[PDB]
Formats: sequence, C-alpha cells, structure tokens
Amino acid sequence: YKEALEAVLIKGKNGVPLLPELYSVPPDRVDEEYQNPHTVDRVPMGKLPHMWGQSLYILGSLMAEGFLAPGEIDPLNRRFSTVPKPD
Amino acid sequence: NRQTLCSLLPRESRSHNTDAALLPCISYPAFALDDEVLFSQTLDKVVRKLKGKYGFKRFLRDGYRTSLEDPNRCYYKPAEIKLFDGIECEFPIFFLYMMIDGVFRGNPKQVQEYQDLLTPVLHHTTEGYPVVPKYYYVPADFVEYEKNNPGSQKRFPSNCGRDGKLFLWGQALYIIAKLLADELISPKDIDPVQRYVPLKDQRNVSMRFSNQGPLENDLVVHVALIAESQRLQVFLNTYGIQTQTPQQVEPIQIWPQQELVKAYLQLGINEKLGLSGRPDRPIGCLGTSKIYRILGKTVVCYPIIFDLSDFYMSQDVFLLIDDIKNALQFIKQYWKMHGRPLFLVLIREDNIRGSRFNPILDMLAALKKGIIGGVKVHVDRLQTLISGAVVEQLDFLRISDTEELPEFKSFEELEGQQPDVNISEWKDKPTHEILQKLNDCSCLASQAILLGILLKREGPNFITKEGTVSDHIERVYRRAGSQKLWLAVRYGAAFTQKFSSSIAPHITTFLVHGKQVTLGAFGHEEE
Amino acid sequence: DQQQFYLALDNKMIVEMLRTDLSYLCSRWRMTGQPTITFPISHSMLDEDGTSLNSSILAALRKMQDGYFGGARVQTGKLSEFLTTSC
Repeated sequence: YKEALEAVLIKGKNGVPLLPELYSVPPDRVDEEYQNPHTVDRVPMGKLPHMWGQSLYILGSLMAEGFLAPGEIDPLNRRFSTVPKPD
Repeated sequence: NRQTLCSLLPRESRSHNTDAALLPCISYPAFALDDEVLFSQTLDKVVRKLKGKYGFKRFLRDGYRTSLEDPNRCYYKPAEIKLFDGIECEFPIFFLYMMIDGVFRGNPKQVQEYQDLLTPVLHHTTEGYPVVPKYYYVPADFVEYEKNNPGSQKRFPSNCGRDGKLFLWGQALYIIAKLLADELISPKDIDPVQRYVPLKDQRNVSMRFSNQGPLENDLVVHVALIAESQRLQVFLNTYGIQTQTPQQVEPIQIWPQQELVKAYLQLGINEKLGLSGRPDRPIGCLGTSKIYRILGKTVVCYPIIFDLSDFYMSQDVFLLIDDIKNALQFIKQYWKMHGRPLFLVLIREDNIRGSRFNPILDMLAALKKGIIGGVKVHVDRLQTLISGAVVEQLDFLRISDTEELPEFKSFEELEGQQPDVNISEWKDKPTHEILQKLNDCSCLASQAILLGILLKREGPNFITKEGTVSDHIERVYRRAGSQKLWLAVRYGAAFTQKFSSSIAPHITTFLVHGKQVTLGAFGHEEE
Repeated sequence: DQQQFYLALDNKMIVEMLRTDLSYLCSRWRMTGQPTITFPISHSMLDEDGTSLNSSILAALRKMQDGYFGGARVQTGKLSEFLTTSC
C-alpha cells in the first residue's frame, strides 16, 4: 500500500507529495469501465491535497520509517483490542 | 552525602566535637547546612568553644604551631594532645568568615562586632595595606599562665607584614569580607548559583527545597504497578488491582538498574585522559525515580528493591512490602527535584504464589487507596505518569555518536520437615558414600549441603548430573528462593559467597551515627 | 425491577433473563475486579403458598453455588467478601 500510494501521489510545489482526494473516471471513458472494471486511467480530482488523507500519509510515513511507534500515537493501547480476553 | 553530613553534625568528626573548619562548610562559600536548627546549634558550639579575641581556634587541643609542639616531628604521641588545651592558636581568618556569614544572613550587628574583633588583630604593611595573620600563638613563656586562665595573655602574630610573609588565604578572605561589608559586592554577586538561600526556601533542585519548602514534606510519589506476565496482569485484574505488563507500556522501556549503570558507564569517557566514566555502582531510589531518555527511547528503571540478584531477602514478600514502604518513605524524605518521583512496583509470580498472595495485595490496595506508610502515592498508568515529567536526557550516549550502541535489555514479559540429616552426622563421616547419600536423601537443603561439600572437596567446577557444581548450586539457590524452604536459600547464598551492594553503605550508615560494628559469631573471631 | 413492567413478576423469566445476563457479563466485562451481581430474593419469587421458594428460582440459586450458570463462572458468596474483588 506504500508503493500503490506513491504512484497516485501527485507531485506539486517544490516536489512535495500531495494526496489526491479522489481519482475520477474521464467522461468519455465511463463506458469502458462499465464493461471492464478497474482498468481505465483515472484523473485526479477533488481536493488537492486532501488534508485529511495527507495527514495519515505522513503519520503512516512517520511510523513506517521508525520516527514513531504505534504506542506513542495510541497511548491508550487501543491496538490490543483484538487480543483474546478470558471470560 | 547529605545523610553523612546530617549524622556527623553538629560534630565535625568522631574526634572533634567541633571544628573551625565547619565555619566554611555551614557558611560561605558552601552553606552546606540547610536545617536551620542544625545550623544554629552547630554555630553555637563553634563560637562557644573556639571563639577568642585573637581569632578562632581550629579545634580543641590543637598542637599546630603551638609552643609545646615539636616542629621536626610530623606526628603527635597519644600523651601529647593533653598539653594543647587552652593554648590553641587562634586564627583571625574566621573573624572574616563570620563577617561574611553576617553579611550573607543579613545581621549587620554580627558584621560590626566581628570587624571590631578583627581590627585589633589586623596588621599592616609599610604601605598601609592590612595583613590578616594566619594565627595568633601564645608565647612559649606565657603557656602556663594561658593554661591557668585562657585568653589572659597576649598572643604573637604568625604573620605581621614587613616580614615578607603574607597569609594569602587570609588576605583574600579579607578582601571578600571587606567588599561585602562595604556593600561594594552583593552576596548574590559572589554567589551567582545560590548556595545561601534565605528562609524563602523553595524550588531548589537537590537542595532539600521541594515545592512545599523546608518544613512540609507531603510528597506524592508516582507509582506504576507493573506485572511480570500477562497471566499475572489478568489475575491481579480479577482481584481489583490494575497492572500493566512491560508490553502494555510499549514505547517506554522498563529497565533493571543494571542497565542504567551500563548506560551511565559512557558518561565522562575521555580516552585522551584515560578516564573510564561512571563507576559501576547501583543506582538507587532517587536515581531510579527519575525518567530517563536514552537514544530517543524513554526508560524507567524499577527500584533496586525488586532485583532478585543481589540477595535473597526480596524473595520474602513481607520484606518486599516493608522494602516498598521504606523506599517510598525514603523518596518522600529525600526526593527534592522539580518533577514528581516515579516508583515502578514490580509484581512477580513468586511474590504471589501461595499464602504470599494476601500481603502483596494488601500493599497494592493501600497503594490504590493513595496512601501507604504515610506516603502519598499516585497509582496510575505509566503513560500518564511519564507525560509532563522532566526527563533526564543521557546525551553522552549520542555525542560520541554511539547511536548504534547495543540495545539495552529492557524488562521482558513472561510469555516439609525438620532436617533429617544433622550437620555432625555426616560431616564426621570420613568415608565418601555421602555422594550416594545425596541421591538417597530428598531434601533440597540436603542437596545444597552436598554440593557445597562437592565444591569444596571436589574442586570448584566439578560436573554433576545437572551440570557443573557451581551452576547447579546457583540453580538450587534459585529454586530454594521459589518454594520457600529457606534452609537451602541461605546455604546456597553462603556457599556461593553471596553479597549485596547495600551492605557496605549500611555499615557506613551504622558507623556515621556513632555505632561501631563487629561482624563475627559469638565465641569466634570478630572483625 | 417490578415497578416498571411485568417481566420481573414471572419467576421463570427471572432465571431466563438472569441466564443471559450472566452470559452477557462473563463475555463482556472489561473492568478491574470481578463483576458482582447482588441478587435479592423477593416475596414474589416465592411460591403461591408463600412458604416455599419457586422451583425455577430454586434451581437457579443452587445452580450458582456449584459455580456454573448460563455459561458463566459464578463464585457465590456474601457481599462483604466481594468488597476487595470488585470494581
């Protein structure tokens, strides 16, 4: 999901990555994706950057390159909600 | 250091009930005494027994540069110190010391009186510059009259000026005292870091001045309850105690003290000077109460009282409860830093199993209630108990570019009869089937005795069924610590020459209070 | 609670609700200590004669002493004993 996201990030300003809000189907190519799904080339639209999505991209980048731990962003230990609880 | 100073005072030493050397200590430039009463008392003794018209006597029965002292000899015979009473040389420099004391503490009457005492004993050079004599000695032909009536005979100056001999320490103290008295320098000028803090005594780190001041000590200690294992956590949970395993405070590393000493070993490293850093000595309650930041990782070390390596007393849960109580009382008494002290309480399964379950939970319920041993504590999560506290940043581990130093091992979560064999029964037995008697017997203390005899008779590192004698004996001691049969837990520690670090400081604590200690059994040789 | 509705006036329903309510408790407790259900036996839970406990509740009470009722581990005791082992 990092390489997949890095190929959709739109470069802007002085080379900084911008997270597109959404990728939209070109009006002419709507019929093609009707028949063959998820293959037509989409154009970035909506908010640029998507300030919501951009933050988690940096947050994900921070915690994936060893600048932050899951516990520091989750000091209340919500990440352990999936561990089994004895009755 | 502060306990030693408070215990020794108002005496300078065992031999000296009082000493003029205390005047620099409790006054300028050190102001080392913070307890006003101890200070008030300590001075009164110094003034009463050492003050004179010519100066202060260094200490009672002082033979330094006296008439009845042989200058060639560098030592005094035990029968000679009786000859120095009443004839002790009086040092005028302590007039200047008490003048500075008066200037600092704000009573000008003391300054004026002590200048008036100093003026007769001040000598002058050919240019009018005052000269402070080092000491005033009674003449050799006035010693008897001085002894009959102290202070009734004239004293001659050691230094007078016009001779080429000037007491530079005295001259410098004269300059400082005159500048302070003439108000050409403020006490705050020659004391930029406040060693003298007036009775408004609050918020000085390490100087007994906590937030509450010098009279109130209602310290609240940060107490984080840590369980060794997830089963321990869930089992303490079902009895109403909330605990966190080392993994549940995950970014934060819980450390033994040992690792903190290992981290501090790099403090002050200087290969060019041949300096090796901190000495390896256990960090104690005050040190482990701090929150440390090492290589970007925040670390908290549980107190030494939870280490199961130094001695086997902590294997007794009752002694563990009173050790926690004393540790919290000690931190309350002696923690005087800005932040609130953090006390990691480590719950072990061995501290729980069996009837030991009850007292440990009594202590934990007292902690949850907020008060134990009269010490207010704040039992909460370690993440909250670490947020806004002043962190100790061990930058020396990174200035040497040792960012890749081996990751220090943080604490890891875990995922019946009287002795049928008498000592004299088999020790007197000369023949050696006692080795088979080891298999014959079933008691663990029997195993401890047998493999101690094997470590003495059959070399230090002989092999056995389990392994080497040394590590088998260590395993036996560890096992005895667990199932609470304490004959073996004593025998293993004795036969392995086991010694805890707190003992030498404990003997020092006994000794500085005036209690000589002898370590030897009744009827044998005592040291 | 009997003043709100009539579901508490059927003693066979008290056991049925209690059976699910312990089952809800054991699998969904996320607090320090152990849950403490104080179960007061009322005159309505007695028989029509008034001298005998209703069989459905009678079975329910002994069921709890044996340590299992409705899929939950029940440690029956006195409310004073559970002061230190409760939330």
